[PDB]
Amino acid sequence: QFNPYGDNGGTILGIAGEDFAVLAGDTRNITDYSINSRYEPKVFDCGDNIVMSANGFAADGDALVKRFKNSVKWYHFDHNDKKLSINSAARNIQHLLYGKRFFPYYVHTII
Amino acid sequence: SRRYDSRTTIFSPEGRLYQVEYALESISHAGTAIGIMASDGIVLAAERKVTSTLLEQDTSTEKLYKLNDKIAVAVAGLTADAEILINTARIHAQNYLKTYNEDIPVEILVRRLSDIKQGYTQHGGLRPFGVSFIYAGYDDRYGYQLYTSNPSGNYTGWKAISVGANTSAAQTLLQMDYKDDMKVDDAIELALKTLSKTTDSSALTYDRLEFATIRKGANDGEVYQKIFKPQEIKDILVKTGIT
Amino acid sequence: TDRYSFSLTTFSPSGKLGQIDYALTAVKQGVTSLGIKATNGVVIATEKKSSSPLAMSETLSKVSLLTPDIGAVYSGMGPDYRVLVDKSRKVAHTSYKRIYGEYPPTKLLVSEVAKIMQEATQSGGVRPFGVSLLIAGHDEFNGFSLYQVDPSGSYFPWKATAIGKGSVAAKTFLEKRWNDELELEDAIHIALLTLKESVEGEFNGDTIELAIIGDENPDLLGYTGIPTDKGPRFRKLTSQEINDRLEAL
Amino acid sequence: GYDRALSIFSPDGHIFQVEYALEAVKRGTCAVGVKGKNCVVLGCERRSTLKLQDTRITPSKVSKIDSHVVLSFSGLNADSRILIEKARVEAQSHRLTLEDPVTVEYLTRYVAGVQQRYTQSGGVRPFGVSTLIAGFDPRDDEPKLYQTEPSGIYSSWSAQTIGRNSKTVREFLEKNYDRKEPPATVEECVKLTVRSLLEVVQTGAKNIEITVVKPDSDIVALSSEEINQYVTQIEQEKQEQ
Amino acid sequence: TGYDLSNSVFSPDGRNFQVEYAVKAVENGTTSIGIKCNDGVVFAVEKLITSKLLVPQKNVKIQVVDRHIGCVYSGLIPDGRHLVNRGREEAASFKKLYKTPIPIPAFADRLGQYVQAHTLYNSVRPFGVSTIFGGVDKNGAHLYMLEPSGSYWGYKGAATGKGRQSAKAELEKLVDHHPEGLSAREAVKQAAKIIYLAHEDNKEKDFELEISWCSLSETNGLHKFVKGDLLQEAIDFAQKEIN
Amino acid sequence: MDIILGIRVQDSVILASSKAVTRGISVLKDSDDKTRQLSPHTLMSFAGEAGDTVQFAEYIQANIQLYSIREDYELSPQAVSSFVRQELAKSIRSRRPYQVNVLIGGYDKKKNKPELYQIDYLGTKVELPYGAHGYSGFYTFSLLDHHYRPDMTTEEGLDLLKLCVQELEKRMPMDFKGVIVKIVDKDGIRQVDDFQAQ
Amino acid sequence: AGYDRHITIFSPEGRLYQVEYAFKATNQTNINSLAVRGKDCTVVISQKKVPDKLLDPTTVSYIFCISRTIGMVVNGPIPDARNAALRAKAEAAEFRYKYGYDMPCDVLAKRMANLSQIYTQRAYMRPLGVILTFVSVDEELGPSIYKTDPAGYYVGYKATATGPKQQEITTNLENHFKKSKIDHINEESWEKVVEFAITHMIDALGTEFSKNDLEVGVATKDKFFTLSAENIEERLVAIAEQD
Amino acid sequence: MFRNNYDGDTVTFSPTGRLFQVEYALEAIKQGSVTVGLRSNTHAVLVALKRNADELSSYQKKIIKCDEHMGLSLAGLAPDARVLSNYLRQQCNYSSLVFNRKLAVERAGHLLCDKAQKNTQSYGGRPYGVGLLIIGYDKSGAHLLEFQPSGNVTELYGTAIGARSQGAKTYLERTLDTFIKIDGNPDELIKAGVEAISQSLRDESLTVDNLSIAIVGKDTPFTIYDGEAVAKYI
Amino acid sequence: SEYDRGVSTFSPEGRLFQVEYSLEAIKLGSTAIGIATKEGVVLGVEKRATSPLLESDSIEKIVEIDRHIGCAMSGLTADARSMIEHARTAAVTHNLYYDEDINVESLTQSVCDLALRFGEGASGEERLMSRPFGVALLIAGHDADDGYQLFHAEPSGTFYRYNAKAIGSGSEGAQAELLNEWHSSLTLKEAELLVLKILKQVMEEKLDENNAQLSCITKQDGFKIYDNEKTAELIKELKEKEAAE
Repeated sequence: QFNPYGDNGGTILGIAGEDFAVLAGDTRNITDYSINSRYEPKVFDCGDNIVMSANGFAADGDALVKRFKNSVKWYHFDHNDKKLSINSAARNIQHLLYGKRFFPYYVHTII
Repeated sequence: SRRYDSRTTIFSPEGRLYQVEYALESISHAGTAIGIMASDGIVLAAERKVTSTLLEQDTSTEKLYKLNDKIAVAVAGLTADAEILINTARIHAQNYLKTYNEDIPVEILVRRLSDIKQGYTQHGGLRPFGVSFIYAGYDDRYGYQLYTSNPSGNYTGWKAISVGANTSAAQTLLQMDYKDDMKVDDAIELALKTLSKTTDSSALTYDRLEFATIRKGANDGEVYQKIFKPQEIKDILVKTGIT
Repeated sequence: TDRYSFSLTTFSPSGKLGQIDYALTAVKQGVTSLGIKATNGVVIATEKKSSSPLAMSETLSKVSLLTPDIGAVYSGMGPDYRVLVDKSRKVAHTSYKRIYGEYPPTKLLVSEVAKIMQEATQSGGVRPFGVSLLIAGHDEFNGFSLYQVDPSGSYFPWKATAIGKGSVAAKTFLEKRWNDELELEDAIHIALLTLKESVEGEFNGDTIELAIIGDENPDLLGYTGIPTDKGPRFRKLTSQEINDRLEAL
Repeated sequence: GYDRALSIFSPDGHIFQVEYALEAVKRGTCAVGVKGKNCVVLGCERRSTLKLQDTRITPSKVSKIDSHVVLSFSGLNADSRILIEKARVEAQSHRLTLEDPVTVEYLTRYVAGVQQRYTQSGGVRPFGVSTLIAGFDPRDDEPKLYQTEPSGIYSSWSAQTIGRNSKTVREFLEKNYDRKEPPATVEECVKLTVRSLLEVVQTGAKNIEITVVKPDSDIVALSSEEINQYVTQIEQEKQEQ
Repeated sequence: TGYDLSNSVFSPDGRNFQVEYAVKAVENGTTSIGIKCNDGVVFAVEKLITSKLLVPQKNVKIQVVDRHIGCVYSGLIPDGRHLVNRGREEAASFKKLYKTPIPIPAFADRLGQYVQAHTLYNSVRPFGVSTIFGGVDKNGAHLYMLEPSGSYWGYKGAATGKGRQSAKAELEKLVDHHPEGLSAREAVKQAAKIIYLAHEDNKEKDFELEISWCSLSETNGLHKFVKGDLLQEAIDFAQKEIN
Repeated sequence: MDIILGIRVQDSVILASSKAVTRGISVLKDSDDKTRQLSPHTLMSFAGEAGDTVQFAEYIQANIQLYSIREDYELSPQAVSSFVRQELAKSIRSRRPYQVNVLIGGYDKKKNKPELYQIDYLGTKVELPYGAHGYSGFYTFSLLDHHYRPDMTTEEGLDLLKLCVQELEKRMPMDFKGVIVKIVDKDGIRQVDDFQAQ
Repeated sequence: AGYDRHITIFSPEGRLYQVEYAFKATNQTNINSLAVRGKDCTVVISQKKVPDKLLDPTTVSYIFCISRTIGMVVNGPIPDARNAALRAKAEAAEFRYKYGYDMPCDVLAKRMANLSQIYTQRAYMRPLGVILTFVSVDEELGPSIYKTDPAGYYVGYKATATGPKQQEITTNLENHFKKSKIDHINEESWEKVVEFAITHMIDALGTEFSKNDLEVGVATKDKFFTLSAENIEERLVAIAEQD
Repeated sequence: MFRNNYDGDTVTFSPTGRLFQVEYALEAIKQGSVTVGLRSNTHAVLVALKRNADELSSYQKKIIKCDEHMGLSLAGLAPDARVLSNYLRQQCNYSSLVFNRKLAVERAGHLLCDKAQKNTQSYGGRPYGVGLLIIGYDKSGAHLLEFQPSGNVTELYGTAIGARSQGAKTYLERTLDTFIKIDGNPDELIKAGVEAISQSLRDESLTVDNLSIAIVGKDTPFTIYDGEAVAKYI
Repeated sequence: SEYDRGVSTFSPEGRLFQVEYSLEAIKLGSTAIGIATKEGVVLGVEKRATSPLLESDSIEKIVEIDRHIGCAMSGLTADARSMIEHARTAAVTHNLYYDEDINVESLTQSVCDLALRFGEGASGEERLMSRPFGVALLIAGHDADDGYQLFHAEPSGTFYRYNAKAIGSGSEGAQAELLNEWHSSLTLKEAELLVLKILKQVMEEKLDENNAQLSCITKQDGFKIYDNEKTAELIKELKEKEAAE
């Protein structure tokens, strides 16, 4: 029986300050009881002043983010390099995620 | 020169659909067929057109057909176009029976067919049916009913109608003698008493006919549908005005 | 020329589809062929013409077996007939034998074939078949039968008739010497004397292809043990059986 | 010439094929819709010219689409039967997906939607029908009356007519129908519909069909006598002056 | 004539003019030549510098297929690239199935069959180019030249384009005074020569020469582009003889 | 399951149908009408799976109504139930079948006779003098086998039906929150809002 | 005013000229071919004209090997014939696969005369302008020869001819067969039959041939082979004296 | 007398071997405004002359981005360009996500040629009516191309297309030796482009409202200078 | 004479006449006028009814696309209903995906990428609809990035932004007048009397609040279609200033 999912540990955190915001996340990456790398980032700038991190199953994470960033790219292409309002961003991420409602991305994402 | 009759998909400056009109013109080239309503039955009479000395005609038929066990039709126009319809007309008729577990009402069947003929008049790459039909049947909704339909896709209910060749004549004669209550054996009378007058042949020979009727009463609480045999004809034909 | 005879989809002002009649012309041109219904049989025949004697005519049939109780012939465009045939022998299984465990009656095969003939018409983008066939056979409940099928898709039943170049008269000859009684041997006769005038070539055993529907051949099966499976009624006469009946005129 | 296809514009920006379709609506018999302020009345004429036919199941030109909406037309008869069917089904599908029964505009819109769909791609021919849709929306009391053309456009009217000699009947209506004050009685609203056809009917009430529709899915056809009871009362004041 | 409008239509003498006109467009493009040495072949095309604003060494007209087939054409340039991409799939799927890199002779049909096809349907335009190609397989080297009707064969060396005859007579020659396979190296040299001599039809329009070759000994089975030093030599080794 | 009763008398059909609606632990409603009128003289009660139940009912209702304006004639009880059994019949062999059982009781103005058809989700149809779906039968069928007579008055049927309910209450584990009754006849449908107002 | 433009329209006399014109194209080949059958072999003859010192003749034939028993010769353009050669070449493969045995000459010709009929009635493409001649040694008829054309025709030949010279090569044979009163050439081995054709052809054309002006293939007891380049010179020698 | 029964469809060869429908297409490129492009060994430049309707309407742009390292200017039918530039944006994105390598400019030519290709070989349609000058900066430094509706993409050093474009191309053909060497300095490579474009004005002169510019190179991701920002060149 | 019968046929001088005729279809519509002001944007149209029995509001010549975008069309009405429909769906969808309002030009954009779908034959993709739409659009809206904008959509597939523009039978004289009136510091009430004035001028019939419809859009209240009483007095208040000077 082929099981398409895996858990690469990790933890991320996001606090919203009065006029700034942070998003942290350790660098360790694991598989069962072993180590795969002591430094493998899980927090990226996606452009338009927006940080994002998807934590859970390594691969689904990388996928979502890549898929999100390629999306910011096209939002500019179609609306005159207009800036992506972070609220407009989350609404968009919803659709990305719900896109796979019946073969879900095994991750907890945070922008 | 330049005319607006090149196809069905084209309105002439005056909103005419020539291609359809020409099909309606193909009918006047068919053997005369008649249908007469009666207080107790319906009569279908036709006059085989095609002819030759060696042409089998005592077995097979060409103008009268059974669609339902309670509905019959007279054909007139393109032979092949007639079968294509007649068949689907039969399938539809059976689906109604298979769904409602009741027999299909006449007008419904005539309407379904007229609705297909309608369609071949509005879509490109299609040629309208070069057929005309006289439907004679009975249902518990409106007793006996006589209907007619042409290539244009319109249909209507007559008390006595004729289609085919010399419709003007046949139509005229009827318009005259038809007594509104007229019994069946008087319609079968009037059938020939009209077909005769509008023929050509030195004499009206039996082998050149097709009769069928629909009767019912208290007896068989239902309808009996008969398609006369070469025999009965050659006979009832003499009983009238032929040696 | 009209401006209406170049479209299957077009009605002339009177009401005549055009392309059909010109198709029906290629037929009224083809080599003469006839069919006679007897009382205990039916005969279908058509002539043969050689491009050159360097060609083997005994590898190209003209009288074909559709079902072991039905055969058919033609007059018009050669090539059409060849495949119109194989499509007929199939629509005979897929449409009847495979649903009712038995072969089809004459009437319905002729109509299943006119059905394929119909398609060629109703539809621009294709041309109708330039052939007209005489199909002859017999089925239990209907006795023997004779039918004609034209590109127009229509089809009729005769007692006797001919189609082709020399038909006007051949169809005149027959008209005279036909009556409800002719036994099969008589028909086979009356046929040759009509396939006679309708030729400019010769009258041997090869240039004549004739077959007939008659009695069952308990020999032509290949097996024996099952009572009801008795045999095929269709018999295509051989080059020999012929010229013998030619000597006795 | 440029009037050969639906997909070609003439130099001046026309599309004649669609225009010619309309020339056929004029061929058909006359229909006329007249609304009051508590009702709507449709009227027609019967092609009573060549009869020795039945009578029982004779078309009334007016058809119900739902319990609260009726439709009347003019033009290619056979063409009309399909629009009437298609609109009937849609009327029932709307109830199935929204509980609420259709609105008179939603129906008109759906119809004209179809009529326009048949002037899009080639290898299709525009319906030769023009129609009048009248009725009352669900739980509403404002009378409504719309008209649709073969081209695909729809419009609402206080009163309107289509078909042969619709120019005449229209003139009449125009100088009689008061925009500021519509017929306040079903009886007078009828009277007005009748007297208008009585300029193209060629005498007799044997050539006039009248159907009345009020609120609450309450619709009702008219009989031959009732209809004559007006031909009567209007043939009086006619020479009365 | 009404027989030169459609692409499928046969003229009364069984002539398909649309394909013929196709050729007229081919014998007007630049000049392309193909040399078949002993083991491997040599290709060369005439590139035309219209203006001084044309980065040189760029805008290549010779394409490799897989990694062992040379390929050059003349006529409609876009039609060119096209016919080749197909060849590139046709190639690839073949190696993915049989493992062994595609047989130069096999390859040609694939292309013919394809060009073939664009002469069958009236909804498409025949290929507007003549193509020359070849490479080294298991049976050594081969050199073909396909054309607008899909017709083609094997050659000792050939060429198409506005100036092809001179290319031919000065080509047949090399055959006569060498009946036994030319020379790997030498081919290139004599190649750059055969172009100049043929360019005298574009004389007033300074040009740039492009040569590629494929050989079991110099290339090592693979098709490579003749750039660098041997590229110069071959030019002068031709510029000298041009005097 | 829900309660679905029906009985044909002298000249009319009567339909009983429990009022409660339950989602798991609670009872979201105790006044639900499991009925749905297909036409002036045809009525159809239903009971089955949560969602499937009324999606289907309405669907059927829509088809009948469509047919009725189109033909301007009213489809008969016999033909109406025939159509239903057709659909459900096709349903059972489809990606996902409706799990709905029904009762159709109309008045055939043509024969002037009341008729009651009982159909289950499999497409099994049968004409009966009285019927019920699910477990509803075991508690009643014997009482009706005992007292039912075809000559019964509408007035007598109700009295009978009352007994069956009283029994359903005394021995059935579920509390169906009462029933709603309805009568079909030559004059159409009306609701006996007095078996509830009692 | 364009009957002859469309492959689907009948002239008032049921002609379909597009199919007719198709033929003239089967002649602009300018190659003649005759095929005669031995007693356990079959041989086809055809001239090999190569008008260019550049084309390497190895790739210049009009006879291909459909299957390991059947061979084919074509009287038409190398592009079109190369097509047909392929389809048939594949019908073979599939037939075997679907039926357990090697496909007969007589059949393959019918799949083609049929294929080029549907090809021609549905109008899905223009008819190929070539004539196909199928030869082989069947295991139920050995010396077998069938020939199909563009109009979807075919038949058996005791030995036939095709080219710009029908009658000559033909009549010449009709008088040689008019004597032997049999329907085949008598001889124990192919070698000798081959010699018979060349022999009996030069007679009709009036010209000598070398080891490059001709081209022949033959069929044995299941093993079709093309005659070698040099080997064709052989029998040419042997029959240059036994005159 | 004097017809041309060979120009009705893109799918018909005239007796000499010409595709007239395609030819007519180019003719529509000539009817459009002018645009210029030129590049050195560190940058590429697009200079375009936007056109307009009334003194009330806006000037229709003609520079289009495609990636951080690529873009083009157009002449002719605006819509066609949209479709093309768009197909291009797609091709670059694929080559970016999948392989993670910036699409080389030459490749973008092949791609725009093979797409323009299809429209000259089939029935029913028409050829793109628009020319483009593409610029970019891959691993081979600067790059400039010139595509025509016939599918002919040629790589130049400079050029112009549009009505009167002629004069500007001439100029560029002389100043060549000069600019091909303007490395490290963008401000001068543009002043060059602007000079060359003025060689094509006849009506007016370039104002801040109708001038558009764009650059890309070594350390300059494709950016577009519009209006009030191109003032230092007017 | 011969090249104007195919929507995919270039004339010898690179022209597509069928498209041009398309436009010529609009001139037949009645006039529509749009004037943009730093205060908001105004849209006005001549109704022009054949009869007094028509119901005015039956003629939707000005409609809402969304709370912040409205428009007026001119040309074939059936063809309009289809664009208006697409436009509305375009707006609403974008809202759904982004939780924000679609930029006026990005909307206008999608409207043109629709007309761009004409042509029948099959050379690759597929865009089912034979010819060009016969109508133009005046799209008045407002968004946080570029403020009050006004656009002109043509079936050609292109569009320009305007300060003021007029379309329809009268766009000839109307556009001239507007060229000599419009100025950046126009108040909203000022533009209303101007749109109203130019119609009356190059219109025809006595300008009554029945044959003339007027609307406007603002940041504050979005798209609102002036009711009859307002427009009515705006007309009186207008026709008055004509007495003196």
